[PDB]
Amino acid sequence: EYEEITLERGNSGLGFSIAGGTDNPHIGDDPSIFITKIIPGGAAAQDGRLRVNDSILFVNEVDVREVTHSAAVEALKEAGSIVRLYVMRRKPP
Amino acid sequence: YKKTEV
Repeated sequence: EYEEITLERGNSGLGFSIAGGTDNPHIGDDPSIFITKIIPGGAAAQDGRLRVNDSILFVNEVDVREVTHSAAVEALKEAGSIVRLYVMRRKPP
Repeated sequence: YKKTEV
């Protein structure tokens, strides 16, 4: 259950806000990098109109979710001008 | 936890 969303990344900052992974967890029951907020006027808000909770499965080709949140935030910015977001449904509140 | 802005 993974949705494929290509989004145009902003220059030095994107426009999303991630909750935590294995290092820093919102939940010790599923270490999966979540978006808890959309940054207003950024990449997420301009290019589409998703939900935050879209749980970053693969970004580009890097295997995130069960990572440090620092490896997924870095792989989100390391996408360049174009974030290729692939997002799995595990725990939707 | 801490939410990192991206």
